[PDB]
Amino acid sequence: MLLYVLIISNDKKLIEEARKMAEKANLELRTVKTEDELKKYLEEFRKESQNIKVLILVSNDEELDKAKELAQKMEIDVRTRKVTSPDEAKRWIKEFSEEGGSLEHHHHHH
Repeated sequence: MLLYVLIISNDKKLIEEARKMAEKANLELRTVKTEDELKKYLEEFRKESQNIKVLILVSNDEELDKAKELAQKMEIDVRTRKVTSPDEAKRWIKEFSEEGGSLEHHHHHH
């Protein structure tokens, strides 16, 4: 199973602490810069949509809604969460990683 993380924030350190968790878990994290970027990664995720799960961390409620709107229309499974503090995002990446995509989480690191 493929596991991707999309981060939307203006704080460069929040991006680092988010990456730190992803790197420890060996998850594929992408930095979202615009509505086009968010869309762009989703259009790419349409490739391996067979076995993919995406986690999205947004700074604002607008970013939250816009992300899920693009995903719904293109039938992509994304987990939209809102965070202003790095520790919050660190939790979401933690829980999203520990499950290993599915209950039968087998040894996998990308």
